[PDB]
Amino acid sequence: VKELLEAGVHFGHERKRWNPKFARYIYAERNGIHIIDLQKTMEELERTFRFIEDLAMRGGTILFVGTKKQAQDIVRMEAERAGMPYVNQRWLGGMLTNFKTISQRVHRLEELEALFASPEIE
RNA sequence: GGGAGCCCUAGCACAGGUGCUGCAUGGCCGUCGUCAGCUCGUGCCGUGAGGUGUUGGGUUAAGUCCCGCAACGAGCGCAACCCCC
Ligand SMILES: [Mg+2]
Ligand SMILES: [Mg+2]
Ligand SMILES: [Mg+2]
Ligand SMILES: [Mg+2]
Ligand SMILES: [Mg+2]
Ligand SMILES: [Mg+2]
Ligand SMILES: [Mg+2]
Ligand SMILES: [Mg+2]
Ligand SMILES: [Mg+2]
Ligand SMILES: [Mg+2]
Ligand SMILES: [Mg+2]
Ligand SMILES: [Mg+2]
Repeated sequence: VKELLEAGVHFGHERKRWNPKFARYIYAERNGIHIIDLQKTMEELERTFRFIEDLAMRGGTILFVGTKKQAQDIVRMEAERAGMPYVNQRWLGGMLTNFKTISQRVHRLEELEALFASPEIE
């Protein structure tokens, strides 16, 4: 179910345009298309998934990030399917560092959301 | 015979100056220019002066608006609120 599901839809991405560092993950190079190791993937999915579960187990929230076309929706859906913020459009500069500022903008969204369905608008 | 203004002389303390300096000033005015510009708060960059935002594409009478974007917002301006036709 693992390697089988992943092997039939995962790995074999990029070509020459790699990154020295990302070498301990590379498996082979058949067809100028670097082939990442899946047996080492499950190894990280283990630790990764383990940390994710422990985070949500203690009531932890995760902010998914995915703008690249092929992922926009996948993120929006997979995100809501769990209930947690997520920016698939354009990652504004300061979303984290400038939270107070950026986040403060949210208040406006709520005000307008209620003001639009109010009377004053009449 | 004392006194209030008040009027006078004489003396005292003071008044007056369109006399100087706009190169000690306030206030008001002109001017670039009704040009569309000039900045700030936090964030990020740089050792620093500073930068970004406000560089770019299209659009407008316009930093007007739109689309982009490590920036997200805001202020003095633009516009609108005032008068005339
Ligand atoms: Mg003089
Ligand atoms: Mg003078
Ligand atoms: Mg002068
Ligand atoms: Mg003067
Ligand atoms: Mg004008
Ligand atoms: Mg330098
Ligand atoms: Mg610094
Ligand atoms: Mg600055
Ligand atoms: Mg700044
Ligand atoms: Mg600047
Ligand atoms: Mg403006
Ligand atoms: Mg901009």
